[PDB]
Amino acid sequence: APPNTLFLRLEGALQSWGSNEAKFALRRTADAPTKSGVLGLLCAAMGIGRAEAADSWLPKLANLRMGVRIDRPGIRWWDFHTVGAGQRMRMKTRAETLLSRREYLADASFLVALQGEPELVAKLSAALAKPVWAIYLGRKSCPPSRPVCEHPPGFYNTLEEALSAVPLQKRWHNEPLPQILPCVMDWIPGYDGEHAPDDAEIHYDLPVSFQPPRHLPRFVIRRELVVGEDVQVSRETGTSVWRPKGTRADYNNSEYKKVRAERLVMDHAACMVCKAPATTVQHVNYRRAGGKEIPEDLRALCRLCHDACTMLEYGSGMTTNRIDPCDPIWRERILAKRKEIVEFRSRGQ
Amino acid sequence: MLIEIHMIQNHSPANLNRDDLGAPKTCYFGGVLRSRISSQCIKRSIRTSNDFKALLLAPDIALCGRTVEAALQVAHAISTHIARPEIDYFVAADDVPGEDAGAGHIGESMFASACFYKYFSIDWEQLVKNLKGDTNLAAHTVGAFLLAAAKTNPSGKQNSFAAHNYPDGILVEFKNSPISYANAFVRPVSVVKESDLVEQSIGQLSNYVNDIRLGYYDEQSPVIGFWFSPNNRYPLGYKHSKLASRNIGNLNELVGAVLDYIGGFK
Amino acid sequence: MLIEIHMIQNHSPANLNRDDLGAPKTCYFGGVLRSRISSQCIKRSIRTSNDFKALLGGVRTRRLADLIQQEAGETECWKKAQEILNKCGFKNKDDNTKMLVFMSKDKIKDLARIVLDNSLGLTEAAQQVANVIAQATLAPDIALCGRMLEPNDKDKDKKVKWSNTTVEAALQVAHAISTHIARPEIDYFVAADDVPGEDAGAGHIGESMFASACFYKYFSIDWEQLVKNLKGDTNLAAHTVGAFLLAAAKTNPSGKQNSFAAHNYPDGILVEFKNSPISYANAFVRPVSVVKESDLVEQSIGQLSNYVNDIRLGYYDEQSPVIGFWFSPNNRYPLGYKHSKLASRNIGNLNELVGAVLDYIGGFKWEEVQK
Amino acid sequence: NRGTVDFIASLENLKEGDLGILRKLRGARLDEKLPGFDLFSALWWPLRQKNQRAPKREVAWLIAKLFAEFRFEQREGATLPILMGGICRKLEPKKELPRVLARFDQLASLDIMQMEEPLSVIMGILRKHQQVCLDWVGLTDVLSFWEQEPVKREWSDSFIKAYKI
RNA sequence: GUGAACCGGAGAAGUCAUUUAAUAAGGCCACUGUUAAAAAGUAUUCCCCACGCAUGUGGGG
Ligand SMILES: [Zn+2]
Repeated sequence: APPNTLFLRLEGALQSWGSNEAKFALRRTADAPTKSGVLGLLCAAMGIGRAEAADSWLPKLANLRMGVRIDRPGIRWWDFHTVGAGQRMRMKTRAETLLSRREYLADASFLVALQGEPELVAKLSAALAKPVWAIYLGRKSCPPSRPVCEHPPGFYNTLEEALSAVPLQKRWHNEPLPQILPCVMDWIPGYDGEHAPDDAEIHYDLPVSFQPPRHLPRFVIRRELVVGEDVQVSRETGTSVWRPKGTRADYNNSEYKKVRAERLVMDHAACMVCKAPATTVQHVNYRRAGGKEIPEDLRALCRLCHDACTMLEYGSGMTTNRIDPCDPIWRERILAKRKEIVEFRSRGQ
Repeated sequence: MLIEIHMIQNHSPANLNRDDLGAPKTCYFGGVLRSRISSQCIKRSIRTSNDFKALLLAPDIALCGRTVEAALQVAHAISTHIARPEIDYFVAADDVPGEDAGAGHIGESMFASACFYKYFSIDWEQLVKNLKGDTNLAAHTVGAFLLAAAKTNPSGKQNSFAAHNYPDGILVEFKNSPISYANAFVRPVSVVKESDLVEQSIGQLSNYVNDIRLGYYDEQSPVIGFWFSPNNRYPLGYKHSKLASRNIGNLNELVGAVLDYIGGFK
Repeated sequence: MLIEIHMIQNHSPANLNRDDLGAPKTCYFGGVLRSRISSQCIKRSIRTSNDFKALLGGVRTRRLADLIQQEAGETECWKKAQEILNKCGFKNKDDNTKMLVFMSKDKIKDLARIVLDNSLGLTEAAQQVANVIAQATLAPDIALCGRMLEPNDKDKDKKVKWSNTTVEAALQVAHAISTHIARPEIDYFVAADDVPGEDAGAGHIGESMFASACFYKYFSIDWEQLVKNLKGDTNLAAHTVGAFLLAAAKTNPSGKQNSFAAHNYPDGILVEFKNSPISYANAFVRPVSVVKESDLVEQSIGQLSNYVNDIRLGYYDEQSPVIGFWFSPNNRYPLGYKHSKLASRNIGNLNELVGAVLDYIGGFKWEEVQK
Repeated sequence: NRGTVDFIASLENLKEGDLGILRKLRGARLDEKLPGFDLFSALWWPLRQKNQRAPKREVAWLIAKLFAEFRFEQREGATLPILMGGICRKLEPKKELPRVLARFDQLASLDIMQMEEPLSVIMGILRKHQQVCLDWVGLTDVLSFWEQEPVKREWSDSFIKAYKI
C-alpha cells in the first residue's frame, strides 16, 4: 500500500493568501489557502520558473484533489503601506507617494491534503524535503514558523479520513482548543451526481500561468469535523518558559562531604581570619553547587568567623556571589562582628 | 542550502514605525497584542544607508530587488512580549507674552519600547546565479549586509526619541528548510527580578532551539550555527550539549566565521 | 563626525516634568516602570537658558503682527500686517494666527519695511513676505532644533507659491529615562487662611506628586549638518557647541522649582566622537538596586562602565577608533573601579572639558570663539 | 506550605522579651544588633532541615518584624485585600477613598526589600479600626511568589471583589 | 518562484504658574531560679632515630 496523498502544514505568525477581488490598491486575502497559492508554493519548492510552470507542471498538478482543514482561524490584520516615499515612481516618472493597505492573517494554521498519483506525491515530498527556493506563506514577508515537510504521506480513501489522520497539536497547557474544525474541500462529481448542490460556491483559484497570471473557477464545498471524535488532540512537546537556574542545595551529599575534607586538609586545618583550628567551610562562589563542586572556591573557617560572615551576608545584599576571606577589604567589619559575637552571644540557646 | 539570521534587539522608548494615525504598528500573536515593525521599513532602512552604500549586476540589485527576484527575505519584526503603547502630552510654547499664558498648540504623541525579534534569509543559489558564477563578491555583499543590518535602525521620529540601540544577540544558521523561531515567544516574556528582558528572550530562544533539535532535526544532516553577543554578554544555552557550535564576542569574528564556512574566503 | 554626550544625574525630590494630570512623566523600559523627562523639555530649558543667551537669535511665536507693530514704532500698520499675513496662507483667529512660525529675529525689520510702504501692492507683497520667512534660517536655535512649516491652501493668493521652508535637525535629544525603578510619591498639602474665623479649617486642601530619580541623558550633535545649517560658519558652529555643552551641564528644567529647588549638578559626563550614533540606554535594562556598600550614583556609573566596555569589545572596528572624555568634579567618580581604560582622558574641570572638546573639534580656543 | 504554618506558629509562641527585641529592630538590617540575628536564625533554620520548603529569608524577616510591631491573631480566611476592601467600602467616596486606595495600590509596585513602611501604614489603618485577626500564612505565601503576574492579579481581584459585594 | 514579485507615513513643539495638617492625651496595676558536687589522677604516654644488657639514656614531633 504505497502512499497516495501529501500533507502540508501552513502555519506562521503572518499569512496572506490573496483573494480574486483585490484588483486594486486594496490587497485582500482569503480565509483559506487557495489552490493556486499552494501550487505556486510547490512549483517554487521544485525550482520551476513562471514561464516553465504553464506548459506541463500546472496541468499535471491540477488533477489532484485538495482539501484544507482549519486548525486556527486567525485574525485579519491590516497594514498601511506606502511606496516611493522620498523617491520617484515609474510612469517617465513622478515624485509622488503611492498609498495602499495590505491584509494578513495572524496566528493561523491550516492542514492541506493533496491526493494524487503516488509517484507525484513521492517526488513532491522529496522536493519539499529540500526546497530549491525559499517558500513563504503567500507574500515574501511571511516565512513559515513550522516545517512544511512535517507530516508523513499515507494511503486513504476519502478526504475526511485524511484530515482525520493527523492529530491536532496543542500549544501551552492552559490554551483551549476549537471545538468544530471547518474543512474546505473540492467538490467531487463522481460522474453520477453531475450537478453540484446549491451550497457549493465558486472560488477563482485554478491557475494556468504565472507571468501573465490566469485563473479559472472551481466548485468548492465546506464541511466540518468534531475534535476528539475525528481528530485526536496531540500532546505538546517537553518545553517551558525559560527561567534562570535557581541551583540546588545538598550537604548530606558524600561528594561535598569529601570536598570539605580536602579543603580542611589543604588549608592545614586552620581558619583564614583568626587562624584558630577549623570547624567548617564557607561556600564562596555558590555557582556550580551540588554537581560541579571544585574544592578551590571553598574556604575553611571556624564557627565564630563563619557565623560572622553569615551575619554580613544576611545583611546588605545577597546574590550568587559571597563574601570571601583573604580579601584585604571587609576585615574590619569581620573583626567588629567577632567582638560582638564574643561579647554578646549567649550559649543558653 | 539557506542562510538564516535571527536577531534579538531591545529598543529604548520611541516610535520607530507609524501608521495613518501616528500609533506604532502592532500585530497579534500568542493570544496577545505585540508591537511590530513592518518588513519594508527594515528593508528600506538597510538599503538606503549611507555607510552601507559607501562600503560596497549591482550588489544591491543582486541582494535586494529591482525577472530579477531577490535572494533577500525580511520578515516582520514581531515582539517577544505584550505591547505597551504610551501617550506623551506635548504643549507648544510661545516666546512672546500675551494677555494670558496660552500655549499655541496642545496635543498627544505615541511611543512604545519593545524587544523585537528579527528574521532574515539569504538564498545562496539565487545570489550566485544573480552574479553569473561569482562567489567572492557574493561573500563580500553578504558580509556587508551583515555589518549593515547589525548597525542600522529606522529613522522614524529619531530627532525626538533617539533610539540608537544595538543588538544583544545574533544567531546565524545554515539549513535547507526555512523555519523561523517566532513560535518561541508564543508565551509572552514576563520579567523577573533575577533576569533582564534580553536575557529571558535569549533563554526562551535557547529553549525552543533545544526542543526542536531534540525533535525534527534528526541525524539526516547536521545544522551549523553561530551565536554572537558583545564580549560574550549573554550565553545561549550554557553548556547544554553545545546547542550553539560557537560563542563569539565580536562582530568581525562572526562575519569571518560565516564567510569561512560559506566559501573559505577572507 | 558625531559628538555624543551621555550624562548621569541624580535629582532631589521634585516634579520637573509632568503630564496633564500633574503626575510626573513615566515610561516602560525593559518591562519596568521608569521616570522620564521629555526631550522637548530639556531642549527648551537649554535653549532659553542664561548661558545660551548670546546665541538666542530666533523666535517661535504665534503673534507676528504684534511684533510688526512693536518694531514699526508708532505708524499704524497692524491691521495691514494681519491682512498680508492672512494672504500668504496663515489664517487669523483674534490677533494670533492658527500656526506657530519659526523665524530668526533679525528679519522683523525687513518685514516692517515691506509692511510700512504703500508703494507696492498687496498681493505681490504677500509673495515677498513668503520669501523672507523661507530664508530666515540663520539662527543657532533654528540650526540646532530644526524647523518645518507648511502653510494653508484654502486661503492662499494663488501667486504666493512657497520655496523650501524646512531645515533638517542638527541635534538629536533622547527622553531622559531613569536608571532605576519609579517611586512616585504624594505630597499632601494644605493652604491656610491668614485671618482667623470660627472653625479651624484652612483655605485649600490638595495633593501634589513628586519623585526623586537618577536620570540618564543622551544627546547627539552632527557637526557637518550643523555647519551646513549655518552655511559654513564653523566659528559660530563651534560657539554653539560650546555654549550648548555649558548650558546642558549647568541648567535644569524650571518645573515647580520655586517649591522644590532641585538644582543638582551632573555627577558624570561622557563625551564621545564617533561616525555612527550609539546609545548606552541599554546599560540599565536591568534596573539598578541599592547595596549598603555603595550608593545609587556609583552603582549607576559602574553599570554604565560595564556596558561601555561590553559595547567597545563587542563592536570594535580598527577602521574607526572612538575617542572619549570622562568628566567628574575633581575626579570624584571614575568610570568604575575595574578597568581604568575606557576613558582616554580624565578631566576634573568642566571648562577644561569644554576646551578639550573644542580643540578636538577644530583646534580653536574657547575665548576666541565666545565672540 | 507547612513550613510557613510552622513559622507562623513559632512566631505566635514567642515571649515578650524577644518580641521587644524584634520591635526595636524595625527598619534595620540583619547585620547589626546580634540578639536579633540569633533569634531570627533560631526561628528560621530548623524549617529548612526538616521541611524541604521554607519561606524566603527577606520575606520571613519582614513578616517577623511586622508581627512584632502589629501583633495579630493568626486566623484562616482574613487575607489583607479582603479586610482592606471592607475598610475601604465604609469610607467617604470622594476624598478619603482615593487617598487610601492610592496608599494600597502603591504596594503592588515595589520589591520585598522596600515593602516595610508601605505595609506598616496599611497595618496602622487596620489597627485604627480595631482588627483582631490577619492571615499571616496567606500573606507570606503571596509575598513569596510576588513576581508572578497571576499572584498580583488575584490580589487586586480579591480586593475588588471584597470592595464590591 | 503564490492576486505574486520591486515597496518608510514622514517632517514642528516646556503643562505651566499659588499654597503650614493644624489643634487634646500615664500603660497602668502582682511576683525568691530555687534545690547536689575534691581538679584530681603511677604501674604500659600517640609517634621518628644512635648505642645496649640494660632492668636506659640523648635529640625530634
Ligand atoms: Zn576564625
